[PDB]
Amino acid sequence: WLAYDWGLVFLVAAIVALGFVNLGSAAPDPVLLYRQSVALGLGLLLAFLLQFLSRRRLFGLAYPLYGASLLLLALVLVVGREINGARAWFVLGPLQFQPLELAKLGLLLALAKALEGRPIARVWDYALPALLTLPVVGLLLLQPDLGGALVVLFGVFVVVFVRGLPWRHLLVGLFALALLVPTAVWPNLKPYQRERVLIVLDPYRDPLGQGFQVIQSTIAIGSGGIPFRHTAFVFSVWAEEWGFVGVVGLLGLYGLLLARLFALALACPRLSDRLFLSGFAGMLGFQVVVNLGVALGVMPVTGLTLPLFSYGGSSLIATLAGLGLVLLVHRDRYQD
Amino acid sequence: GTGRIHALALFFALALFLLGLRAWQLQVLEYERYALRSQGNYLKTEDIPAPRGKILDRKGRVLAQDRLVVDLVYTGGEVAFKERLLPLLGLEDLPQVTEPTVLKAGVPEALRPTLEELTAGQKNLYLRERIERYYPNPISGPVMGYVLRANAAQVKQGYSPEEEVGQAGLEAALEPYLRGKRGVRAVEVNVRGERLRETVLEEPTPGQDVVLTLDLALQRAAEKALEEALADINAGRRLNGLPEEKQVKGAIVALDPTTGEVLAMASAPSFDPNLFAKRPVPEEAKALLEDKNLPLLNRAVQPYTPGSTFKLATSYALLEEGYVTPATTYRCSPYIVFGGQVRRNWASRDMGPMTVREAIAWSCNTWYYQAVAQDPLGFVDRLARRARLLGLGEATGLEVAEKTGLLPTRAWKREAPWYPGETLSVAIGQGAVLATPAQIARMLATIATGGNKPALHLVKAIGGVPVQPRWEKVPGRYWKVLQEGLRKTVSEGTARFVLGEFPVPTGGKTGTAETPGKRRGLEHAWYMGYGPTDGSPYPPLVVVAFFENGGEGSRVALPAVRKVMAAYWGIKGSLEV
Ligand SMILES: *C(=O)[C@@H](NC(=O)[C@H](N)c1ccccc1)[C@@H]1N[C@@H](C(=O)O)C(C)(C)S1
Repeated sequence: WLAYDWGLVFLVAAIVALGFVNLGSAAPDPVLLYRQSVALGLGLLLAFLLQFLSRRRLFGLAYPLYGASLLLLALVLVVGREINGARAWFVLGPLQFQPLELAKLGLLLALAKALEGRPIARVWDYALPALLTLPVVGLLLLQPDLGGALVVLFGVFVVVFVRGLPWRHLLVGLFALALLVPTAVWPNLKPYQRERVLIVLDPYRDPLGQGFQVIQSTIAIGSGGIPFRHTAFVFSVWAEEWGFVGVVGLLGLYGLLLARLFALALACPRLSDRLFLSGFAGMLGFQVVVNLGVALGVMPVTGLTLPLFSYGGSSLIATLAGLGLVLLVHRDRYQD
Repeated sequence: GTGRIHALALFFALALFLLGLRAWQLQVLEYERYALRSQGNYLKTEDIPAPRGKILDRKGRVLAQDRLVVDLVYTGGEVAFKERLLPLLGLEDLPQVTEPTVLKAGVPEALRPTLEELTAGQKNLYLRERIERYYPNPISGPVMGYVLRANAAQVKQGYSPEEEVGQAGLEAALEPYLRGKRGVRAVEVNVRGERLRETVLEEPTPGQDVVLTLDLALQRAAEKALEEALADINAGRRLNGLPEEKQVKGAIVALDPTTGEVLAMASAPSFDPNLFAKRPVPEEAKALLEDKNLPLLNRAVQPYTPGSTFKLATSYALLEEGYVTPATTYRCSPYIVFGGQVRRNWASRDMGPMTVREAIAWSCNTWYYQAVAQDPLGFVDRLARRARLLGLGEATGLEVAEKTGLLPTRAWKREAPWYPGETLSVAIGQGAVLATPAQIARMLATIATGGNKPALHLVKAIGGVPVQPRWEKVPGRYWKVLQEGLRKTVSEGTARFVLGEFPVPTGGKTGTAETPGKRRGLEHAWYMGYGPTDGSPYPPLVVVAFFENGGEGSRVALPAVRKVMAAYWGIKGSLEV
């Protein structure tokens, strides 16, 4: 129907354009550039196929996808592959899939279809989303995956922050939970774990945080014009070579990206479209402010990549498929 | 239903603004911190070693420190200007070895400038620098102690292997205060491969300097006075037929009774703290750890049998409970029958009528037999009440690791089953009344001050903060009686021949402890002694000397205190010149 928002598509295209340009120096392995190019082809073809669907059919599979995502998060801990101390991938040769992507895209639909009704703001307002969130995070902390769990909790927080808004009861609840849980984990934490957590806060410990400290010095190399990994540190490679007048260009595109995602979230009159696009833009923007915060030496290391800018076998496809659902509910914001 | 989304849009907008402001900080405000000299030079990051704190006593004499260790290493075997090096080094030849080898370890401050001019910055000749803990005025190990590198279990606690962990009695207590922050730096490396500019990213804290209450003057005399006791220990054991047992098992403590500061503490057989420190793997230190004796343990804080030193507290518990007035009448007979067996006296003839002052003087044992025989079952519990009140059961507050002093009560014997004949042996100190020389020195300091029960602390000040001494008072209605009996021991009792003609009027009490092993004539040598009982312009001082199985406290421990007391008040010997 050609009734999309081409401004959002141009912002995504401009970011993934600089991503392929930046991967020219960051890991210049031609074998890696092949698997990244064929990932963009499938990531764009899948979004083109998701446009052959209606919004009613999308939210019709909210509970099916949520129930199926819980089956994979419980199966990944059995027949999964351990890449970095955690099993969270399904690789059967030429296949590459992560169940955490289906959990996010499944929980946003399920929590939107569910919270379209009345939330009892008295006590049981948080009861329904917590009953749907803990089974997801619970099967993620048993991988373990702390970074992916924070994206889930932040997205669920965004969904509740749009419908619920228990501002007086939510902040006091967080301040209490943020003081009772550390008061219980710190005494039961081992010295191997206590120092590990303290190193996460203050990163000045070389045998583990040398590269993460080198990132702070690597970014400040060029102005006005060996790192650990390319995936978890695309920004440091890109910020080092392009100076500061460039960094504002990447921060600008991501700033304009989260703006149109929230702007298109407002154009939708339905509440479930308000919740779905808010949680998606919340989860997407949460990784960015966390990933770029790790590189700049502000946010603690969580092990997350830059969406639409990093090297991802499926993370690019899943991020594009998520944007396809964004463009889906926007052209269907009026019709029922 | 829309305003909350405007807030999230504003949130991530200000979030990316803070990141942009954070980048601008590193990019613009810190570009002078990461300059690369307009060349393809890489950047290497290295951590800065932490200067451990300096341990020094009062008056400023350094006792522990750490400086550079300059060594000469060379590989290849090129002569260079060796016609000058051979006489300077005194080797007369260059031993050609394949692996890198060290020549002249510990280059002095005079040879290093002469070597530096001859180093010429060549690839073969260089001067490696190292960090090692240096003790300019070594003090007895069991008190001072040693230093080792980070253990494998300690590495997981955030310790670098180059860091130095102190198992010492004194350096473990100060370890949280001596350790400095291991900083991190980064240096621009040229394409050739040299240092260009250093960049301090984490400033290394140089640790904190601890000021001790020990006096290096009294400390030398304390360790010295332990050795002449061996000549007295071997002399005493010679009359019994036992071997010379030349080992010097014992310790000594000298402290200020007023301010609670400890001035001299030494144990034997001590070791040299410089052994474990500077040497990578000293083979002599490995034998010290596997020693059949206890060369590392501080016998000043370990529990032993106090003997006649505990009877000073028995008299305190006897006067405060109201058992005996300060002018009671008891004849120091040679023998006393408790009811089952005969309690033996240290002597063999009748001494005469005595008081509490006279009983402490001549150290009569038959006094504490008749007096306790009145109420032997209830006094034992009240005895430990006053005993723990004087500082014999609880800790002394020392920074060094201290052992538990056991005081016997009726409740303790039930959990260990009590017999009435045990009280008399407990009254003198036989019934497992385990005490430590540190706790023993505190008990005398309480009676010397007449009520004040100060806390023993080696540290006078950490960094620059003067540590205030904590006091505590005990309810004592008759203090002078004990103080008079203590000097009556020096004036007329056991210490008559050593300290009778002594210039400073001293008081104290001798002590021997029938060892539980065989009771064959080699008791534990004990003697306590506090400072000027009279208003004589001499600073107060308490000294307590102990020797394992040394025997004859009047012959071994008593002269050991005379030596330390003479060193404190500056008592001249045969110096007619
Ligand atoms: C303690 O109050 C007295 N007796 C003992 O220490 C021992 N029970 C003892 C050892 C050897 C012979 C007889 C008794 C005094 N402690 C000694 C001392 O003051 O040095 C004493 C033997 C002279 S008497």
